[PDB]
Amino acid sequence: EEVETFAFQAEIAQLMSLIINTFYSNKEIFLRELISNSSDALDKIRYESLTDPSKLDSGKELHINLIPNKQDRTLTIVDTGIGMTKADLINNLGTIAKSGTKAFMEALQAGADISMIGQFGVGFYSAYLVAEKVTVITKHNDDEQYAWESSAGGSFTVRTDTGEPMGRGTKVILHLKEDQTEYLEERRIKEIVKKHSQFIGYPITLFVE
Ligand SMILES: COc1ccc(-c2c(C#N)c(N)nc3sc(C(N)=O)c(N)c23)cc1OCCCC(=O)O
Repeated sequence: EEVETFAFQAEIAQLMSLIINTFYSNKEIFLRELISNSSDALDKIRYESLTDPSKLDSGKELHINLIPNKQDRTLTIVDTGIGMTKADLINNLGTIAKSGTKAFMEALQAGADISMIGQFGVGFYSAYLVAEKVTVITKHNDDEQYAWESSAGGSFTVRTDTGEPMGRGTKVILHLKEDQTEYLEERRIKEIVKKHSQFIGYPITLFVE
């Protein structure tokens, strides 16, 4: 406390189980999905900045940072996008995930594979292909800083983040599974970004250790 615990809607909990328990070797797709979500959040603040330029008072730079940390076994994806309010964070992290899960779970029977997850607007959950726990720190102009967290298992927590303020944006912290540490390696991250994120309209900085 003051930590609020919530149950995932039944379909999202099932989707997370499917992602965690399905044998699927092409795990690298998680990075493309998170970067594309960060790209969308950055387009949103850019669209709002055209009408109201004071939306950029919380930070003018529009970028994506990829931060690996071998000591903590984390891969962090930071964007200075629109960010999420507490309600956005609680409402399936600002999506229609309940309907998207239906169409995706249906498509997986119709011949589709896990790599097509983003076409159903639930690409965020592919983080669970590599992460045993996901922490999302977010700051929206119209709200305070919040930390969302889940190790799956049907629940998630939400608390006010009293940590390092970030002005505006979202930080997706992937606490990697013990067998997924290749995603902490520079050449591996660089290869994935080059393969799946070559035409992202924002600078992508890969931090070094
Ligand atoms: C479970 O799905 C998502 C879960 C989280 C996000 C997210 C991420 C990520 N990762 C991010 N870095 N920043 C933001 S700002 C924001 C908002 N204001 O709402 C988001 N929702 C959002 C997007 C998600 O689906 C988007 C595709 C689908 C679509 O087009 O809505």
